[PDB]
Amino acid sequence: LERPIHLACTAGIFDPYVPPEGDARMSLTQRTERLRKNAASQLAIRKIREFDANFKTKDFPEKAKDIFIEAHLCLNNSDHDRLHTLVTEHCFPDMVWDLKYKTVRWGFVESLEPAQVVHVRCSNMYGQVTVRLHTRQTLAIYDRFGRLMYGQEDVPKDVLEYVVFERHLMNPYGSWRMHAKIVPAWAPPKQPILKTLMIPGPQLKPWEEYE
Amino acid sequence: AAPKNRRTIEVNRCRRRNPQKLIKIKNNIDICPECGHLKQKHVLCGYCYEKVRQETTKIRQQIGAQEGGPFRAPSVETMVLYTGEKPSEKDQGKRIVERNIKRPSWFT
Amino acid sequence: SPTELTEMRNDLFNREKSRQLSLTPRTEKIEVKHVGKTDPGTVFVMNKNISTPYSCAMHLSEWYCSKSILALVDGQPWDMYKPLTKSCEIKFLTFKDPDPKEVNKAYWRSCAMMLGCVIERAFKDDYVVSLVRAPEVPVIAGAFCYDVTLDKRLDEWMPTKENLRSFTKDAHALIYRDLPFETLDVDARVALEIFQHNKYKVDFIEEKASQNPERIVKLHRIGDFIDVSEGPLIPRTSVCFQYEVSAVHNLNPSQPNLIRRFQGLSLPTHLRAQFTIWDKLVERSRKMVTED
Amino acid sequence: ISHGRVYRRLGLGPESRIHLLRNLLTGLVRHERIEATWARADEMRGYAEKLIDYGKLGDTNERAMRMADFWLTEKDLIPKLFKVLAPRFQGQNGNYTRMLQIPNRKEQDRAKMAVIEYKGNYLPPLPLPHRDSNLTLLNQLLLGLQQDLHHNQ
Amino acid sequence: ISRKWEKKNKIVYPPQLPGEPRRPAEIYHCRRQIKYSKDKMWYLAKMIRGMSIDQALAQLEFNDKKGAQIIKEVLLEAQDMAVRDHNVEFRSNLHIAESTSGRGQCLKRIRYHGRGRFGIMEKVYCHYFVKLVEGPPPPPEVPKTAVDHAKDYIQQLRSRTIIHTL
Ligand SMILES: [Mg+2]
Ligand SMILES: [Mg+2]
Ligand SMILES: [Mg+2]
Ligand SMILES: [Zn+2]
Repeated sequence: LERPIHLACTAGIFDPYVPPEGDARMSLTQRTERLRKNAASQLAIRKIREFDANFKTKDFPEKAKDIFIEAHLCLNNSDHDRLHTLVTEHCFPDMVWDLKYKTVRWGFVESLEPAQVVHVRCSNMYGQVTVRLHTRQTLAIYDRFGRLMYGQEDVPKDVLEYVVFERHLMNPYGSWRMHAKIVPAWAPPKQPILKTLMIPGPQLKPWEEYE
Repeated sequence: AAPKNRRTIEVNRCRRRNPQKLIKIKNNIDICPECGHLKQKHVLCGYCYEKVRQETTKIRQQIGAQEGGPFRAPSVETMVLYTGEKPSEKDQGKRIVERNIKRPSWFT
Repeated sequence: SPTELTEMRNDLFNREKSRQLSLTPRTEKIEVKHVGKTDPGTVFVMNKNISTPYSCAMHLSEWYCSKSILALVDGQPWDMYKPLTKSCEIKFLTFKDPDPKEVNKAYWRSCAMMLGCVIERAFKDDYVVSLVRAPEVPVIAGAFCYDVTLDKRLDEWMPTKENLRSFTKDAHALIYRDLPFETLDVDARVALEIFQHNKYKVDFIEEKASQNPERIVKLHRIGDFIDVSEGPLIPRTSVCFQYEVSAVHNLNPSQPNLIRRFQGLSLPTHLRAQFTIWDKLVERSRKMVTED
Repeated sequence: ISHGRVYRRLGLGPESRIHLLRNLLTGLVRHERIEATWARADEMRGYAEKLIDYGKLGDTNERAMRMADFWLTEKDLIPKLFKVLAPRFQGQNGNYTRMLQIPNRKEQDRAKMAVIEYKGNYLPPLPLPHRDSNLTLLNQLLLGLQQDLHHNQ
Repeated sequence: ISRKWEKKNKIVYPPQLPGEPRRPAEIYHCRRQIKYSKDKMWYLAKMIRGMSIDQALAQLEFNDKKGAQIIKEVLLEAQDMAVRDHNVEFRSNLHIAESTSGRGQCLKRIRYHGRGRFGIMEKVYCHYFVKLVEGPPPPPEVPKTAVDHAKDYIQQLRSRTIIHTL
């Protein structure tokens, strides 16, 4: 390629922060943990300060929370133009790919507990901030035909998720955009699809025999 | 003799949609008990028959190697044995064909 | 009035259905594995207490739906329309299986139940017909038997040939309706309430409740008609194709209450009989049947 | 008007019919199971049955040897006929060959196909149509009828 | 050329309200440039009209025509996309609402004749369309009874008016 292909985001998370088992409670501690890992993470904050100089962990959760709410609300209207600004190119296909020919109704109920920055990293240079969000939300997806396939029309369920935001520090026009979500192994399973599924068994030619 | 007039689509539609010219629906189609594939009542299941012949080709292929040439058919009865089987007393003095695979469950 | 009993009994039947249907909140997924010879290894991810073996057949193909009369859930016969309760392995039984013993019983019981439904509505509302029992008779006996006690006014009237022909006409009407055999497993209390009036049914319910460790009793409904059952039944009444009410025989030791046994024969659509063969079997179905 | 005539018109003529049939018969004796078009297999079935009868006549019979010589073009098969197939079918008076229809041919001519074999061969058994068991609903009712008639005189 | 049949699977209806019958799913599928006469394909397409998916497949499996395998392959693809992409729960719960054949783009060639004469032969192609609708096949056609015929006759009598007068 004569012209190098341009990437404003990097697939994956630089260091996948491991949430602590039992973190979903009391809905300090994790506040100390970012302080405890300051050597690994404060240095990343220091570098983020140099290129930004307005990065304060105290106020980022409010802005970080705001992006999360607005980004999902684009799904209802299906305003992809707005959503591209809100989320990175890595995040975009995951959110939107399987929602084609479907309508999603998503709303944000009051947040249970305050959002907190939990882990940040840096690598030309990219900076990723992991945020912890506990909130009650509503979701309902429909077919081409308007039939409900997932979720309950209107009931609030409490959700605890860890969302990674990212920014391209070098670019003058870079911004903080939702990048990925880290799922804890201890997380409870999500609600199942309304319909029932058949998982086909092995298909056998006349030569073969079942085992 | 050549047509005196073009035939209209109204006449033609009556000729080619007459019931005599339609495909008859078949009432003899049934599902096979063993394989679960479709078959006609009076005809052998094609899936099950497919298993039998492909095993037959394997047996016949082994026969060809043993004979080694044309005009070498035995004058004694033939028998097929699968790995883990030995000729019985009644099997004495009969050509034995040896197959690497195990005895098929359906074959006895 | 008899019409009132149908209404009240139906109301109690519906109330129990809603209570059990409401009893299960949300959707919980149960994995049920196909263990049958055909299409082996398929796993159906179904919803608990809602999906039925017929729904599993729907996934595979229409041949399973049309040809499957019963299901083996964890080695036990299950009604095709009875909601599945837990993760299990499932197998579908047909009339043409090598040993269709369980299928034969279910067909025989269902046909006996259809006999009871016809009898109840056949007679004039003036007379009082009480269903006593449906004796469990082997298929070899040559007919399925339903026992009934008519009013003392008809203590010595016997149906004529036209009367018996009238009964079969009602049975054929029931078949044409194509009514599914609804299923309920209910505790003694509700079953007794639905069948409080009929002393014969009450004692039968007590026996079939003592037998099980709990008080669960099987209830089946065809349209409005409701009855207790010895076990699983046919999915629908459309399975029956040939039906006959052969004869009625008075049980001699019935001076306190004249009990009349109703007899008939049936064959499914899957196993139809030729004209002459059917007649010969019908003639042999007009002879007394002794439960053994 | 072909009333009463017991042969199909096959091949390039009457002689060609015999040779086409003879080739199928030769293949049948060698392999004991042959696929041909249903019509041709039906035409050859009668010859296959009669050949076994000539084999039963015996090795020393002159007419049998001449008949076997003509019909078996591959001459190694003649010992097989007299010493393998004929001994096998000693008990039977007929019905040595089993013929069944196979699904139609997937070769753009969609020929009606059959499988013809000699009974008792060593090959894997064909998937024959198995009648229903006595345990089925209709059979049991008939079995009940049979018992009553037999027991009651 | 137009390709509107493919586009029909992209229609998105708004969410249905709770008090409304459940809308049946519809799946549109086609195979375009089939080397086969549309006149010949009509008969195969005609036969399966109105049948269930399984019933249509069974009839097609035992037809000797070249077009039967083509239609069967299209039907199987339509079945898979119905469950895979169109939220159809049960594979068997489908019937053929529409099945028809259309002309394709053809090629012109030369048919040689006896005396240096020729003719224009056509190398024919055809299209095949199907719509699969979720649910059991609609109930079969019921012929009019004698009473129904009599009722219609009497209505015609009762509709008579005094013509060309006040
Ligand atoms: Mg003839
Ligand atoms: Mg020429
Ligand atoms: Mg032309
Ligand atoms: Zn088979």
